Amino acid sequence: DMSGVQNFIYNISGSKALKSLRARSFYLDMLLEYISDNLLEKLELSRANILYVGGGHAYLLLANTNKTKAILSDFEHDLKTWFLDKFKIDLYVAMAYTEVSANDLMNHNGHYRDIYRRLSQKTSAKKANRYTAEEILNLNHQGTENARECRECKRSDLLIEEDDICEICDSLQKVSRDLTRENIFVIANEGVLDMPFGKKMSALSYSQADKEVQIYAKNISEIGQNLMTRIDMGDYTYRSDFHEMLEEVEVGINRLGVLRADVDNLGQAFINGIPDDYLSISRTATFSRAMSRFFKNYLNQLLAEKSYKINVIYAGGDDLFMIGAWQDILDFSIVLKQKFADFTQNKLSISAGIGMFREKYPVARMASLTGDLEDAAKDYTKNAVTLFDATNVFSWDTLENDIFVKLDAITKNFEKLDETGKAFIYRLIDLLRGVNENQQINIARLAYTLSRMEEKIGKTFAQELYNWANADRKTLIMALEIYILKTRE
Amino acid sequence: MKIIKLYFESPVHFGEKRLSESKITFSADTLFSALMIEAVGLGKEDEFYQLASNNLVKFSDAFPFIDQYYYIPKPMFNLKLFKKLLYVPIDSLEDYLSGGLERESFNLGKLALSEKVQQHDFKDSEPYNVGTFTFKENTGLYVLIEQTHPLLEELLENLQYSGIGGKRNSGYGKFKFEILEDSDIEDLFSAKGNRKILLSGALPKDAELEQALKNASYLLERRGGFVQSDTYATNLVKKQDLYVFKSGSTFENSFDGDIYQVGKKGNHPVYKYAKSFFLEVS
Amino acid sequence: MKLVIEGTIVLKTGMHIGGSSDFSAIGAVASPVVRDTLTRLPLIPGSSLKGKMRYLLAKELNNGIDQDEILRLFGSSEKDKIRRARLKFNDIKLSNLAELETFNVSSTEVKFENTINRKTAVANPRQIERVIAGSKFDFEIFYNLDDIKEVEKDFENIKQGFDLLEFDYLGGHGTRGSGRIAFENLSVITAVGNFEKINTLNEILGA
Amino acid sequence: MKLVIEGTIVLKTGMHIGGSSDFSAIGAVASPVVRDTLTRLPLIPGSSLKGKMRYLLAKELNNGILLNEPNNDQDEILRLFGSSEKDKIRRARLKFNDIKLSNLAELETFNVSSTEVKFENTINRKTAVANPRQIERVIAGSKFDFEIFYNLDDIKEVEKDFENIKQGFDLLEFDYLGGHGTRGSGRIAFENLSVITAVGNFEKINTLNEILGA
Amino acid sequence: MKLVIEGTIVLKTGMHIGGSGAVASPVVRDTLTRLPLIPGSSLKGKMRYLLAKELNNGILLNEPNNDQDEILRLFGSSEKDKIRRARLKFNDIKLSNLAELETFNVSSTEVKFENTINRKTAVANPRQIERVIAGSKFDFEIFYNLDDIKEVEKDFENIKQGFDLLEFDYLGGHGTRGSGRIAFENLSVITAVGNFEKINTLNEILGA
Repeated sequence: DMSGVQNFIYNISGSKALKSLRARSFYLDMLLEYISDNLLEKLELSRANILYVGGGHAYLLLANTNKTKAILSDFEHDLKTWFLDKFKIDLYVAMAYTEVSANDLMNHNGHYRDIYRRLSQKTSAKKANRYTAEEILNLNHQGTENARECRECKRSDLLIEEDDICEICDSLQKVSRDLTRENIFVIANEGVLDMPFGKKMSALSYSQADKEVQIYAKNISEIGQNLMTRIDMGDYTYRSDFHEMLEEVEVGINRLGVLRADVDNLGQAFINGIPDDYLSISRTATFSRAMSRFFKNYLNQLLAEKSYKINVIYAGGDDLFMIGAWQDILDFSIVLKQKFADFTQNKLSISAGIGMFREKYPVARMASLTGDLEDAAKDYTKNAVTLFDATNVFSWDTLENDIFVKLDAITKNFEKLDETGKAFIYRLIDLLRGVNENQQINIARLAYTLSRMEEKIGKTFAQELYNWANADRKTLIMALEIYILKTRE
Repeated sequence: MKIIKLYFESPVHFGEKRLSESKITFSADTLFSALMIEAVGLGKEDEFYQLASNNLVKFSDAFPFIDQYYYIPKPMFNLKLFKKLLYVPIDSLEDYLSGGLERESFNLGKLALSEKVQQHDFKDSEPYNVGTFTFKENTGLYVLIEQTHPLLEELLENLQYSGIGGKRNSGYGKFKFEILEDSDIEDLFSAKGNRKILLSGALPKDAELEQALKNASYLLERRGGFVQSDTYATNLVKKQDLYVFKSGSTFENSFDGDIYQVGKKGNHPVYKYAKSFFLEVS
Repeated sequence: MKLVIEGTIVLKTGMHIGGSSDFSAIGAVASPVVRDTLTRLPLIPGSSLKGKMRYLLAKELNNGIDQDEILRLFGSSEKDKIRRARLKFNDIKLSNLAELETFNVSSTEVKFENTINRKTAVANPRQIERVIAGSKFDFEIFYNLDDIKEVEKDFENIKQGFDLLEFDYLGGHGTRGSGRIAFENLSVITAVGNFEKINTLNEILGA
Repeated sequence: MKLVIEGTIVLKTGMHIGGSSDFSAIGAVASPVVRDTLTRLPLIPGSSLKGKMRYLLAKELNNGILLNEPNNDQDEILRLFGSSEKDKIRRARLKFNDIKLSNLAELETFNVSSTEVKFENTINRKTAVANPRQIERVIAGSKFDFEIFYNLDDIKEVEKDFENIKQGFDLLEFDYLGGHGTRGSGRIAFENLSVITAVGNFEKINTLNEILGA
Repeated sequence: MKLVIEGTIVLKTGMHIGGSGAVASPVVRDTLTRLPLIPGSSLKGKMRYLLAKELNNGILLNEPNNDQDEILRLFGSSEKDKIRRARLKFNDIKLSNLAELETFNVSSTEVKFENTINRKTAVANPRQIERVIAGSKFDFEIFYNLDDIKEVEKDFENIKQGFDLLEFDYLGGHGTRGSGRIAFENLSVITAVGNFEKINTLNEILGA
């Protein structure tokens, strides 16, 4: 159970911190992959003993022997020491285990929920008492005084002598420069990205992989002879540089759009979503594999189908984070909800939050307040989307049906075009917001105003627009807002 | 035991590693450093450190308050059987612990971001951005003290017209303070209990750390930064990183911390208040 | 040994300081002004007032050659020169909004400007939010008194910065109309520490 | 050290600057002038006056045409009105202020409003019918007391700069200020043109005040 | 370089410009001094109509943006590409000779009474028309800015053509029914700042 993963990915202080988010998310995911695979190597177990290696956590089934517990204690101590010696408090892996039996696995006497209940209890107990006394003493003993600090990750240890930059953070910069749509990843003694246990990772492609080594590929070419392990993540990037892809779009405002979503109640549907009479270890395995398979593989293929201007930072049910052109974020959110509902047969709900920002907005504040619009959507954990602000909370069906037929109608009949007709559009938007400040003298003014503004657009007003503008609908002002945001310089 | 309610008249900035990011409240390190700077302004830092080291003044981290309701961080209890909850009121802790008990929403204000530039005459100007936090109209922060001293009040009044937090000379941080001795909070603090909740960013000394970590649910917090003075080392320099427990932590054994020295290679010492402040519950 | 200088910034012409990107209302094609985030009322940042006073004071001084008057009044952090600033500026919010509600008028306006191309004789309009003229901003700036032998020269420089700013603008498109201010009710009261010559500062700033 | 040039823009004919289609139900009058939002006075913006002086001065230093970008003006125009290039960026020596109507008392003395409405046709040569249009204008004879801040940073250029400033005012004497000026309106004239110093007396202020008051 | 063309508009008959107390159909006046006024829009529009109709093959039916190059360069344009700045610059013209009119002990304007005798009724339904009186004079000046040395001769020929075209037509109001007849006199051209080389030829092709 890796802790502080969002704090590792989004809390980076760089001016060019947007180019390293995929590198940091990749680093954490493949870090957990290699840690689990290394433990399975130490226990002489196959990779079939991974039930789920996911975003931030892994689950292993392994034998209840004293030799196994000895290897587990040594592995936990070495992993803890390596994580302290690189990421002081900012990253922690909690290795907790419980004793389960075969009648307990088979749900013969109940207790199959109790496996993961005991495991979550022991993992939270390990997270509560994170360190020992000696580790805290060595943390406080290594503090020095120095007049230097990294630009991005802002630590003063492991700085390079030639430039004020943390070594691991610079290695993330290098691998961000060397991450493509086809790069496989190789872990060996020499490499770019520092890893346990005395190994480093290069992210090299492709003929340099003729090299002792473990090779991690997103997609495998040949199964048998080529002999590498297939590890998938939601690594869709459109252009891997935000200024150029923001300069590519030309119709709307030049703002960056952030989508943060999660499935509603992973934990509840994961421990007590299945009925008790159908519980099995294989059914938990196939549910976890189905959800991860959807998010990673299917989200990559839907994004590559219609080439959206979207960079994916994190993919998974528990947390999702994509960023790109805000028009393509708004276009892909509805099709993400639709295809998730097609995958899960409407048995699971997804709550999203959109946010629009400049490119030079701070990335940590960006992710943090996109997450606070996320929890504003989760207040309403239902079908809910917050469109760029915490007060503009909709549902998915309202957004889909009402907002898109309203936007299509507005883009149809508002494309006359006219020059002062746009001034009329902003005028009516501002006074609809003025009566949205809840004064009915303003709606008396608007009753006077409709008599002024029948003839400005012509006769296309009094078929659908007047029925939407009956009593200051929030749907109409949001559709007009996204229309005038989609139509600028 | 007394209170120091801080009613703010301005946006604050209480950054953690940033200028662009801020938190809703500050800690005992920052208030001790601010009072020490106001003591060296009026030449009483030898008296103030001798008061603070001998436990004549003992103040917690600053904590939120909305209308007649004093808040503390959600204590990390290691109970067996509200993840978005972060602050539970201090009086409601007994019936928060006795069952799964949400009565009213917690709203203090909201964060902001100021957009500023560094203007140049014959060059393109440099944008930068300061993350702030504006309190609501009848909210603020409070600090718990006991056995108050006239030096503490003099230093607080001097800090009142100087600023708390970061970017204080550039528009932020002004407040007013009031003592307002309460009866319910002091009766809540005088009562003993089997389990004690930490309330300041403390770190036990090296001969009591093992005793402190017995049945403990803690969270370490890196508390460092740059030295703010003029007479230290004739250039900007980062103090020693000190990892203290976070203020919401909860312990079985008691301890008293220390005012650790994080600056040694300079003309004057630099101190870090990691003394312990506890609240007993059952 | 810690002083308070109180006053009011009235606006002879409108003012366009700053801009929020908080999605408050960025739909309207008009560059917005900085406002308080919980009242949404117009705001003069303390950094803007501080920086424009520093700019005009460091340009009126330092001619033909910054000097230690500017650094001791506004703070500095160089490789060898580090000084604490003596002035503590605060963010200034709108004062006479009840007086602005007697006239049934908003706290802020919008100003239209074209740009006539000389080649093609065509205008593209643009809009600017301005806080209107007749707005008043009650400010207080805190001075701490490290040395009595420099306080009178410091206050002479502060009044020099104030009337130098009264012959310039405060942020935004000031060459093309806006930004003009006028400082009034400038007075000094000591906050903590009784200062024996306070009336001389009250007359060198209140003149 | 900074100089102030104060004068008066008197309207020889009507003048129509500016307009926002106000949300109040004013009735059956359209196209209002830009007004001061608090004191309800009609206003001459400093942006309009600055742009028209810059165009007429850049046009006057001519032989040939004026067709360029404002940043690629003549170097005297760039040193008077400012330029913003990537490297050759010059601070503007002039600071304009928004000018509001001064002699409201004198317009009230003759018992007449501060702004009026002029009705105006456009007869289409096919149909020969007229469509009347209300254009709100400011009454001629209204006076607008302006002040422009001149910051002086080179003594060896101030005489040429004030020569160019007086030439720009003279070029506005034979052109219009804002609005439908070719159809009659907009004609202005500059009166009481004088220069004073903000703080600290300029030694050679007499030649500026005599080539500005010529 | 800029030129000023100055003259006088003397009213041979009555005139009545404009409209919109307790009386019917007032004239458009000065708003401060209450002087009767020729709007420069009206003089420019009537001059543009007559000059565009004479600088054409007889009649004029199209929009003012679609005129000849001489007319469009003399009076301005508004196209998406072919936008031109006007060389003429007309002004509102107030009544000059209140001294001459006040000498004759007559008001500057007077009220004209006239009926509409319906044919099947033979009854009067009278109406009042305010008219500024005949013999009134209107000193004008139009600012001509010089952009082409090789076109000022043709521009001034067209300006004199517009002047003596307006001498044989009326100026605003009920013109065919008696009102509006003007005549131009004291026509001259002067230079604004810095003398033009060929000013004598303009004074003799405009002083004829």
